[PDB]
Amino acid sequence: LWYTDIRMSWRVP
Amino acid sequence: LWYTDIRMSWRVP
Amino acid sequence: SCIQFTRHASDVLLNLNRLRSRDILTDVVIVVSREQFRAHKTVLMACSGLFYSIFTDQLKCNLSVINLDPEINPEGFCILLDFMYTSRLNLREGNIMAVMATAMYLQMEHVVDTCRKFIKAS
Amino acid sequence: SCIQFTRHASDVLLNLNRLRSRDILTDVVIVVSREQFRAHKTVLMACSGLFYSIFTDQLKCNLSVINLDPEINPEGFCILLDFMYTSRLNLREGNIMAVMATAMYLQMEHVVDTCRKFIKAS
Repeated sequence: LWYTDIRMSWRVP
Repeated sequence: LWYTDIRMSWRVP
Repeated sequence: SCIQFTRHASDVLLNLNRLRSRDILTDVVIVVSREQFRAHKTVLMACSGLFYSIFTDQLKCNLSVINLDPEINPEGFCILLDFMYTSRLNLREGNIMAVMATAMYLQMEHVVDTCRKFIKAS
Repeated sequence: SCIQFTRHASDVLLNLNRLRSRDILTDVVIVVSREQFRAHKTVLMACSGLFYSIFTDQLKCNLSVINLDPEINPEGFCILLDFMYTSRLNLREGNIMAVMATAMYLQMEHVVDTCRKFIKAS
């Protein structure tokens, strides 16, 4: 199990 | 801001 | 083998709150006294045993208005609804008892426990 | 002075997936040619720009069945839906290209970014 902290690119308007 | 890691007591059956 | 995104759940929750704020796909109004609160049923069911029971009850599941006990403190309910959508529980000397009692009613035992630790703090 | 619950978002997400698993308040079936996937519109809209556009479009907002491009790989979509509801992205050499292409189509650039990091380490 590898973890990444990358943020979701999709933001609701 | 204070943080707690307490687990939710409610679980969907 | 697998990759787990540590910010994913918080990002979903942020966007769900943005949907609530824009009033997008909100499917229920919770009523406390004359005060109305707009929300998504699924988020309510995922946070509260009370709301789970209500929206799996065939008499009630399709209703767009749910009336809770009008004796409930609306500020207490408002704090808890903000909490469900944010993870942030804003507790004060003046509101804490109301929040604790509202959390019991909603069957959110862990929030009650956190209020009890808060009281033990001071 | 706020208390923030660091496990709250992931506990909500766990419960949303249990709701999806028990088929409770699922309000949409996503169709990929002839394969079917039951979901909650609000989770999909919280995770993907494509689904946001679909469920805010006045022609489609009231549909109970939504078609995606029927040529998209259904395994790729299935891996991604499970990701939306779990945080866990299960990448193998056999599925990476299908997951990546599907993520582009769902407008999930950060997932595509991750598949590119996976390509860079493999």
